[PDB]
Amino acid sequence: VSAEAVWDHVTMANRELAFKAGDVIKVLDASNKDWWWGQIDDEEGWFPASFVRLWNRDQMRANVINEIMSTERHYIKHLKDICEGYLKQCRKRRDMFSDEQLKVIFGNIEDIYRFQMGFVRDLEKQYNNDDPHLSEIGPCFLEHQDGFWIYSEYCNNHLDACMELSKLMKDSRYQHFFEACRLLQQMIDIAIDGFLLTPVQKICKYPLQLAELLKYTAQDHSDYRYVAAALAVMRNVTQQINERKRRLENIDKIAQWQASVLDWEGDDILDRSSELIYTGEMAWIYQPYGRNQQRVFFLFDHQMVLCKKDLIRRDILYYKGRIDMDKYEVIDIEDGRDDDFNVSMKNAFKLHNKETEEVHLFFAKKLEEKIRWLRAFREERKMVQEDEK
Repeated sequence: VSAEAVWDHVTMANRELAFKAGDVIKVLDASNKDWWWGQIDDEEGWFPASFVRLWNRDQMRANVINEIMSTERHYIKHLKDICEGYLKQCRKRRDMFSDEQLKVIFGNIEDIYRFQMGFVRDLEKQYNNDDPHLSEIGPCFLEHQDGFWIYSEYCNNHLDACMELSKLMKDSRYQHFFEACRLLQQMIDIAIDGFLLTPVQKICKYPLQLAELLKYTAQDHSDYRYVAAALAVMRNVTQQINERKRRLENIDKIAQWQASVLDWEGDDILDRSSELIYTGEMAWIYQPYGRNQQRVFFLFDHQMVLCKKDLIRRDILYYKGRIDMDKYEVIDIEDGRDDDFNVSMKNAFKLHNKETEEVHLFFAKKLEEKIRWLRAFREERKMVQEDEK
């Protein structure tokens, strides 16, 4: 099998296979229901199946017309179950839930339901029972394009429904209550906070489902230019929703990571920074004639902290310092022999202070890594430029 990262899966640990939206991983084994081992070209690990999208020709398109019609009848039953079992009971229970609590945890979820019935209704009209592969559906998306914007208001306040859901879950009253409703509407053994997560999950699923329908769709197909037309529109609304969601998450995994680093000296990282750019293992000389230390480098926007692995507990990292990139420039050294300094070089570059005569030498192993790095530095500057600007 082969899937595609829908979203980044940032991880404070090295174990978890980390990746960016688009990275394609190869699935080896899927013993678990919601946990499978992924293999990448150089990286390897286990990823969350919930954060990824699975992948003659007419038969392939027809299959496409069917899964889509099915994932939506599925997604709607979820909405029905959510409002019928969860929202309808909370309102009745004026004694456990205020109007404020209800708006916070649910929101316009009901509003999205109304939208979905009619969007489902129009699609079922377009489906071709005789020859499923002729289903002209591209348009159905194109006429309901202005409705999908209600989702953005649901993504903004989603994390506020989780905080109020985690606060109520602590009480045994709300536990049994939430466990009681889940059993009445006949839902799987997934909680409430996970169901409230399906809408924020489908709006994204839409773009991939469409791309897949465009590969097995031919150009003369009366639907072709429409299938291509619906893909684009959605995409914008999905980016506008993310960029918010990708950026917001990357702040918890940082402070989370900083409390893991031993003997941390200095101000917290989020005081000046708020985004990590690139990390790896490189050899570095603090000053000319100095001793070579093997350290693991972390390149943030505005700064770069360096640490020292525990020799036996490889996952253990000691804090050994940090470099301010605002004052430093990245001199790209050429192989051969260095001037005192006075060492020999292979895949090395340099960091020169802007006002001082301060200099630091770095040594990667592969050329792939000196490139990735020198590209990582070009990235942290455009970001501070893009940020400050």
